[PDB]
Amino acid sequence: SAKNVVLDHDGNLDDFVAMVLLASNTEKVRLIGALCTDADCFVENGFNVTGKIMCLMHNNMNLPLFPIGKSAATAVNPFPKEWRCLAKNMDDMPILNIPENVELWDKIKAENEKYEGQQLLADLVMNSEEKVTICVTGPLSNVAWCIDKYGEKFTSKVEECVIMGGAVDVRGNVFLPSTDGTAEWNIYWDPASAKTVFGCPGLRRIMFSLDSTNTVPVRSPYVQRFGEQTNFLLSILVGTMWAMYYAWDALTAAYVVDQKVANVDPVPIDVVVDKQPNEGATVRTDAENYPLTFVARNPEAEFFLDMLLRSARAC
Amino acid sequence: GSAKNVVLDHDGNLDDFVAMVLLASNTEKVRLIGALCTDADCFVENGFNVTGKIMCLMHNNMNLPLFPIGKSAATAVNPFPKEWRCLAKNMDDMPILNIPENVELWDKIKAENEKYEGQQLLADLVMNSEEKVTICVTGPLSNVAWCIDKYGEKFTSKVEECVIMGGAVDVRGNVFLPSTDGTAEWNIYWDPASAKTVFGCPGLRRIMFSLDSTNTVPVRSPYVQRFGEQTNFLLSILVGTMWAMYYAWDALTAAYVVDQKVANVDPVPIDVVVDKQPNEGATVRTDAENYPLTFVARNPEAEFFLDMLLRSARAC
Ligand SMILES: [Ca+2]
Ligand SMILES: [Ca+2]
Repeated sequence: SAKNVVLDHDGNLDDFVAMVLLASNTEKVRLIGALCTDADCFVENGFNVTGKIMCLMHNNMNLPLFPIGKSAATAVNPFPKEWRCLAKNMDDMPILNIPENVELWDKIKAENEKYEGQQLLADLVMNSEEKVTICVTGPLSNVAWCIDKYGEKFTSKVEECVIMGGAVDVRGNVFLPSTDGTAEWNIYWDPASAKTVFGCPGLRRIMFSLDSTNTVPVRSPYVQRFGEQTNFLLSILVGTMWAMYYAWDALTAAYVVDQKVANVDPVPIDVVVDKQPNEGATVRTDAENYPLTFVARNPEAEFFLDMLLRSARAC
Repeated sequence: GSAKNVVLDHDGNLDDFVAMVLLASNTEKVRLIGALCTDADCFVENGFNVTGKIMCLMHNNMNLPLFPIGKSAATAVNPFPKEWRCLAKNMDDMPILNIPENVELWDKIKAENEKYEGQQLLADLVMNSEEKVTICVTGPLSNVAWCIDKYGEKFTSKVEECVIMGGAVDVRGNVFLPSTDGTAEWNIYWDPASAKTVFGCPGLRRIMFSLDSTNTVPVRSPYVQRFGEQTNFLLSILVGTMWAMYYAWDALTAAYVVDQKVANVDPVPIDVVVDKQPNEGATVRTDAENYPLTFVARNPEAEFFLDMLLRSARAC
């Protein structure tokens, strides 16, 4: 029996590949909602692309429709302008603008525009009958808001949080004049929210930090293999997105589909929030009784790559 | 009517490929006899590959004869922004251009094409054609200049006309760098000396699509989204994907080659600034006695062009 999942993303190409993985694997995942954050994307574009992908899938593989909410979360440290656009251009991609699918999105657009992402995440998790897995592929601002505002009443309903973020025993990817390169972008965007999430007791966390995502880079030959599947809408979609980096978010969602993707190691993780060169770094803390986070280790690359090619044949 | 011979001289960016689709899809009007790719607004290797992948996709899905494709040895005077040149690399990996049967065909004819020298190929195609040849230039003018320098009148006498995307005459240019004044356009700026040779060549008919005309036909989301109405056509998936990720510069230029109804033209004597000054690469009017005229496009038929492109993208 599939398990409930909510995708908490920030609308970049990798977030959409993660969405396709979650959505296409209906035997393992029941996608009950998604929210988009104005981090590594312009939220209005991320919102529309999420909607267009969902409708395309609903009309071609019977994927049940779900609510989509734009989060009000604001950045502590903004992503570079040169990223963010991507979702914008994807909104104009032909495969996401087939009339039957756009017509459906335009019909349900208005009601989805009434949702605010943070509240939607809280509600989906707290009103679900069974527990909910949250796949976070953007900053941790929304899960943090839910923890801060609902506490145990929210966390008790979470199966686990599978998070793309951080860098534990490897360097990060935030290279600015004022940083030391040890922090990763999703955490650096909002360190305090990340700290709240990683230090929260009673919350199970699976963390795909750069330690693991670095081992599965996006290479041209593999991407070109989607050309073997152009009769499938999702292969045209995924291939196009990766043809435009590592499989950061996709690996995270792959684990939600099947934990065989990677084994984990328990690590107590704190986040640096002071304005230091390593602001945003996820570090091992020595604090007594500090909650553990299960950090992904040695991901199964071949298994993941095959999973994505297969998932892209759902329709 | 009979189709006319055309050679596409391009530099591998997104609009160069839309231009390619327009030319290749209109077989009743255009006989595309060859193409060359320059290392300007693309890394030539990638531009060459994408040109081949598109040609093979079309040949395996419609009546369109294969043609030679060559890599130009032209070198930049002023290179394009690194960020813009990588698009051919991205296109090289797009799924619609990597269907096995099409990649297989490209792999089979690759050896013959990778041995051509682009500049000599342009000269040979033009000069050895029975009828005159129209050159559609959507990248810098380095290759036409090379041909004029090497063969002079033996080359120009065989050119029906050169339809060029480039320049800015009475409007601002688009080269905005700390060292420039903004009056130059990129294709000319990439190699000003070659452009000067071309625009000052006596005995060469030139049609110029400068920013003065291209600025009037911007690429807009609603229109680009219309390619979503035609996803059963490979070229619509292709064109829509490229315009989705600005004006139809190169595409307008190629559309005119398909049908001159796209625009009327004004005779203007065009010279080019070659000196290393803030306006390097600017295309300027010259009052020099006996200077040759260039026919500068005006008031392009936007709707006609937009419809032509949508229809052409249904060729396959
Ligand atoms: Ca992301
Ligand atoms: Ca060009």
